Amino acid sequence: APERLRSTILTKDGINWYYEQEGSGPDVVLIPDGLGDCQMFDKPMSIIGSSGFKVTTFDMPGMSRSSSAPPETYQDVTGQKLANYIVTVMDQLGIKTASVWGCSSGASTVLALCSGFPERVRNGMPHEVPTANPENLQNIHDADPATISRDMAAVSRAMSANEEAWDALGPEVHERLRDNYVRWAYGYPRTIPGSAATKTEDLHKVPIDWTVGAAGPTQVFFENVVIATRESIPIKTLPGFHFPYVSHPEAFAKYVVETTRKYL
Amino acid sequence: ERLRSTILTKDGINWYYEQEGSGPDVVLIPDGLGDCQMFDKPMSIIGSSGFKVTTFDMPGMSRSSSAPPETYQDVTGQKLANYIVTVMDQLGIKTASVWGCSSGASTVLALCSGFPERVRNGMPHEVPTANPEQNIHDADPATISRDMAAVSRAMSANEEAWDALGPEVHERLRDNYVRWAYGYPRTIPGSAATKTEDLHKVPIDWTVGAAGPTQVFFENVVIATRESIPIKTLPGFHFPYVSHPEAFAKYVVETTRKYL
Ligand code: NA
Ligand code: NA
Repeated sequence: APERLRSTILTKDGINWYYEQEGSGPDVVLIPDGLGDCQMFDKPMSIIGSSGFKVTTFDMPGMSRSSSAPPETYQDVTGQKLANYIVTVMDQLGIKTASVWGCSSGASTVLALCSGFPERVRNGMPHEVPTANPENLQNIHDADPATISRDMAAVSRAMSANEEAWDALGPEVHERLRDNYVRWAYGYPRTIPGSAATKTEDLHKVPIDWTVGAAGPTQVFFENVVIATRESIPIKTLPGFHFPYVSHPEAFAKYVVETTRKYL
Repeated sequence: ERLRSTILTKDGINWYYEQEGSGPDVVLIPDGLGDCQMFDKPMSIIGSSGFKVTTFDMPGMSRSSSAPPETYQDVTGQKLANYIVTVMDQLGIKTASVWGCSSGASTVLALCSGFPERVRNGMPHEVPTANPEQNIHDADPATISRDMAAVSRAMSANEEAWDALGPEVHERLRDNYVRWAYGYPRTIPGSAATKTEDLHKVPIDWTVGAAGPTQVFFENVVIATRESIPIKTLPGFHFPYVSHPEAFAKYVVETTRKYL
């Protein structure tokens, strides 16, 4: 049975990344959603990493156990900025090419990697790319930190589509997330959607297989379905909503594995 | 003034129908439960915008329930389109702007493909495209009614407005659920007229419900986008005319005005 490496690694951009690896074979990189906590991949990482892949994941810059990082790394955040940082960590880890998953700002990062670093991406798996600045979160940064944490915890839980799996992440994870919510609010929603690499010139350098959440309201990532279809990119639903790796870890892992096997 | 009446067409169907207003014709085809009282509020709003609005209970359903079995068994868009063109002929409706949800939408597409001379513009909403994941429909009829009333209420997105249809409507729906179950879900989804050759004989403006789970009518967004057909969300889910009658009426009116 493969064992899980859990460690830290420094990069030249100043970030002390917390990261984990499991398995052997072609590289698969699992980029977190905006909350930046890779413990949400723990279960499917074992599944994917037993299916003939070396899986790498990490907490995102400024978030959780990667919190030792320069402020610019988690402020005015864009897919392009995060893509640069991920290519730097790939270099340090000796990852030449990878099949890359990401949801939300993680998907913004997938698209920016596919556009800007196609030589490093075997195939991209974006899920629920933010494409508009959300109405409900228009002034979330302007609120007081305790309120940011409380309201964003509620929103995240509602977007999990499996409240029991979400809670079962456990108290350690939800304590880390408490602080991340604030840093996320300050650094992500105002800049991430406008950074989406969703032009024709972004989307056809490498293979892309796009997903949205089956249980999300049609309205929420509607434009993802439009963009992918207009561009003739494979688009389908996954079980759950915004955290498929938490709500439905087996189906998530199967998706990642079958999709990646297409391009081996 | 709302006209409420009946006609026997040549398919053997004793239709219950309603008409209100003056102006270009707008036809509102029910969803698969087949009951046009769901249109009562928005029918008046549309009619007051300068249109003549016609609606009807569907064959075998509600007040149109006297009909031969073939009209409510093995139902397809194409069969329903044939029947509705005969209604149009009998009422003297030459061309119409046609709205429909669910099997109603299947009927819109079949009208647009099969009878383009008769359709000014089509407004499909939530066209069924996949067989509901049917072997279990050899249940008691009361069980079918129970389970289909629950599904329908959950697809309304405004449970208070759904309940507010009132007992007369829900008592009609009770028997309609059973007929619908036996006649519609195995055959309607395959009948969807969604080939490129079906979809470009008249203008179409496609909608899905903003609040429906993405997976349910996902493929509608794909098809419409692939074909460069206008596609957008309406408030609510599967019964916008019930949940959001004002937004619904405004949509039908503004869309129809595009083509005048
Ligand atoms: Na590549
Ligand atoms: Na026409």
